[PDB]
Amino acid sequence: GMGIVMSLIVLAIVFGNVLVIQTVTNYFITSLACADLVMGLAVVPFGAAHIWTFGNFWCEFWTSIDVLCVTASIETLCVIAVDRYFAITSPFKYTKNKARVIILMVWIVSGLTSFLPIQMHWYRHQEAINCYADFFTNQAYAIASSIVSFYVPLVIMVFVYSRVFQEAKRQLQKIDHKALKTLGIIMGTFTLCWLPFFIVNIVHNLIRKEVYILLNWIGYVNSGFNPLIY
Amino acid sequence: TEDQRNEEKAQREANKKIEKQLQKDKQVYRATHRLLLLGAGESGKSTIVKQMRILHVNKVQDIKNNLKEAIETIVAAMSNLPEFYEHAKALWEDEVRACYERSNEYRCRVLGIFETKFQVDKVNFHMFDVRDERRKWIQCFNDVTAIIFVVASSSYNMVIREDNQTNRLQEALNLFKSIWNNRWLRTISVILFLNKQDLLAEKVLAGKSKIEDYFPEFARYTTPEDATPEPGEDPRVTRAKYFIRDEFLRISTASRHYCYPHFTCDTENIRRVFNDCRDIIQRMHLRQYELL
Amino acid sequence: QARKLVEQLKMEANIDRIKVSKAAADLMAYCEAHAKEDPLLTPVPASENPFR
Amino acid sequence: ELDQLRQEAEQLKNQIRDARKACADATLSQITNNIDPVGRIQMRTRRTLRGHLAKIYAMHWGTDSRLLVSASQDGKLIIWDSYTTNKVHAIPLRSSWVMTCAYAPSGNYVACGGLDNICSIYNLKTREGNVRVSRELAGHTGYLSCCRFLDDNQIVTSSGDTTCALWDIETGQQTTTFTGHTGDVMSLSLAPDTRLFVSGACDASAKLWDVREGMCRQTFTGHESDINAICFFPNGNAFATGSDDATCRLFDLRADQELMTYSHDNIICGITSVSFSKSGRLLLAGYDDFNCNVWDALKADRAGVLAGNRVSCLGVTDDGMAVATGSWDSFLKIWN
Ligand SMILES: Nc1nc2c(ncn2[C@@H]2O[C@H](COP(=O)(O)OP(=O)(O)OP(=O)(O)O)[C@@H](O)[C@H]2O)c(=O)[nH]1
Ligand SMILES: CN[C@@H]1CCc2c(ccc(O)c2O)[C@H]1O
Ligand SMILES: [Mg+2]
Repeated sequence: GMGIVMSLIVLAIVFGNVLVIQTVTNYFITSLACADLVMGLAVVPFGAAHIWTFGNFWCEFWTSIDVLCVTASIETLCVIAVDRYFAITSPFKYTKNKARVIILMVWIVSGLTSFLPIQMHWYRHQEAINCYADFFTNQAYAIASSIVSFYVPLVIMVFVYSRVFQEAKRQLQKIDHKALKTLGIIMGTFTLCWLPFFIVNIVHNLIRKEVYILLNWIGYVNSGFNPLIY
Repeated sequence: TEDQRNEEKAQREANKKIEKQLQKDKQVYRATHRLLLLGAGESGKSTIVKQMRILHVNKVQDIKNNLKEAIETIVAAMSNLPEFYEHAKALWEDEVRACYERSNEYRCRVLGIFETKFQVDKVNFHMFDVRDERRKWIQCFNDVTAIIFVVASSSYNMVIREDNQTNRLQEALNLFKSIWNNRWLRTISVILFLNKQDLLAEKVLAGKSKIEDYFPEFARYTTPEDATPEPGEDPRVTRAKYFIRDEFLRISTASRHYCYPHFTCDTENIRRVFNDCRDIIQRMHLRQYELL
Repeated sequence: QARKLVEQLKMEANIDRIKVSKAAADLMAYCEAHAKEDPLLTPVPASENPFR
Repeated sequence: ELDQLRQEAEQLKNQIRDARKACADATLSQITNNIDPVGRIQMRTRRTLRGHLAKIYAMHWGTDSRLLVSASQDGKLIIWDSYTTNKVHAIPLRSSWVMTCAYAPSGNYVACGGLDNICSIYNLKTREGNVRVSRELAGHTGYLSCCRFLDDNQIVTSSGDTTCALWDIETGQQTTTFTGHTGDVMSLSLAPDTRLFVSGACDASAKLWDVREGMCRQTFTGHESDINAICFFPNGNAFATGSDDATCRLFDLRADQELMTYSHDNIICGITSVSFSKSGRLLLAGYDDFNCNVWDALKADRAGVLAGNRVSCLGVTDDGMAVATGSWDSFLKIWN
């Protein structure tokens, strides 16, 4: 019964993001920090639902908050990596006004495809209704969310970081270790934190429900390492 | 409140207009790049500007003034060692030739900042131009991205205007060392040119002066192993050719700063070096501040 | 050209060199005279200050 | 012989030195050993300013003590307003390099220097709309270092060619020409009486010229490095000096002797400017280590320290109710 002991540990996630919260690229880190703040504050009470069902709208609130926060953080990381690639790939690049449009477009687009269907009756069969008196899903909405939130940006990140690594080797040879370590710390951390959750979600029988929540708890832990990494 | 309201409103409107104008202007300042030339006396720092600006940028009476000084130098040194023009014409024709051999004594003349701007498909480049050994104006040029150093290479024997001071090339080596270690210019890259290639080939080919004679420290008789000789270059000149560059690089490699050597002369060759200047856009890619 | 400098030097040296005569006191007296005038030495009242 | 003639000069110089030595009676500290200390004091930024794109090099307070003109490194003089923090003009410059500024006592013209040896002037209250260059002066070599106004039609310039000159704007020619320094001249300051002006060369020496006659009078050699700033005491009988090394000294025209050498041991940076106060009790001075320190005229104590890269210029309003400091951070601050 040491859940309370670990609860205060997760409470430290808010402090780092609060302390973290200027340049053209530095504005994006505000969006990632803001998403972490929402995830840290909202998930902590909902995480302690373990001894339950506080209210009918309570299930709606957690469902509408968690999906939005996760997809927002993933999209913001994708945008940051795209900007970092764009900065060094093409010298003599050819704006704060553009950045404000970019940040607003990513966050609003992500929330629209997540918050609206969740409250718009997107679920399943005979077992699901009895839960109303488990975040069950149906109509491949889980498949769409997985392919549009955690699967799609991975290919783009892999491509851009491969391009950056290819350019770095070319720069080194022209002169006539650190790049591999830094790229590994930047990429493999997020990959190892998030791949298990998307893998388990798509597996939907053969998966125990009790262990299922454990993996989704790992993905929420990714918020803590977000401020220290950057 | 009649005076206060109208005046305050007009002042606010003027402030808004001026702030908008300044915000519009501040974008171009970040876009354009700045360079800065340097060098030594008679090095050739400003003559390349004529060939450089001919690429993308867009006196007769003054030129004749330096022409007269040419005649006086040979005649004056003889003792130690259009009526006017018509007589000088015979003097030019009459010019033993041993006076030319005394190169130890003492195309445009050697003359305020002369700023030149040229634009390309890439961002337009803005350059500056410049005795005074104090060099107290060097502060407040930390904003320049690169400093195009130019050093003579055909004068390893002549002397500076102050006669019997030091070797002409040696007077440039120590000057580069002083630039290298400075508090203000601690984050600036440097490009090197080795001008006057043609004269060097003419001088070394016909025997006469030996680098080993004027420079005793000439132990390196074998060129560096990773050598890419010029097409048809004689082996003897290449060892001389690479000797100058290595001497400069030793000071550079003694201690954020990345030095680049080159070879320049043929306006198109400088134009090829112009594309070479475009080709060297490495420094913006090079900073890579996000560790990587 | 040296004689020009020497001639000027003699004229410059041909100037009365007053003693201190409590020169610091004269500097002190003026500073002690304008103690109230200076607003930085003693902060001005908030209403009095035109700025804030 | 010049050396034979130099023997008389050395004896006169020896006569000058001994007589100057004979004038010593007591130290300033002994006379000022019975004064009440000012105590610790600190000031807060009442107003902050922004709008430049590069480093600021110089500024001058208006005679109205409300408007200040500042010059950037991009060649954009802008006339501000202290009360409303609102700009009034933005004059582009023909030369991208600027090093000084000046404001007319009658509040009509603004004079701008530049690395290019052209002391151009401007007219601020002519016709309407755009402002236009009135005259351009080019009768000098080197780079200029300071420009002040004697009156509405006379400007004093000090170039880097060991020459200080007096101009007449209407005719555009040099009325006189002062020489004698053996090195570059870095700064000057006019006197409150508007009759004498002193200039600090780069050879650890200072002079005190005379405008009317056109000849030098005195010479002080108390320092051992480059001199960077000068400012008259309000009484007009003395002037501080800031050097390349941290030592700041206060001299005296009458006694010809350096009185107080403000000893700084912990301080290791360099001086950039000095400026006095209305009562002559405080001597402000900026440093090269990104902050500022405030000294005392007599007690020699750090009354206060202001922080907020390198500072490049200071000033004090004629009213004496405000202090402005520039920097290379493209931001100017106000203190009170
Ligand atoms: N033969 C030959 N002469 C050259 C070459 N490059 C420059 N020169 C000569 O060198 C001169 C150098 O003059 P400037 O360009 O004014 O350079 P500087 O003499 O060092 O003087 P500043 O530019 O005023 O510092 C040119 O005018 C040419 O006469 C070259 O490749 N070959
Ligand atoms: C209750 N946990 C949710 C369930 C579904 C889901 C999650 C995260 C990202 C998505 O795109 C989802 O569809 C999980 O955090
Ligand atoms: Mg020149």
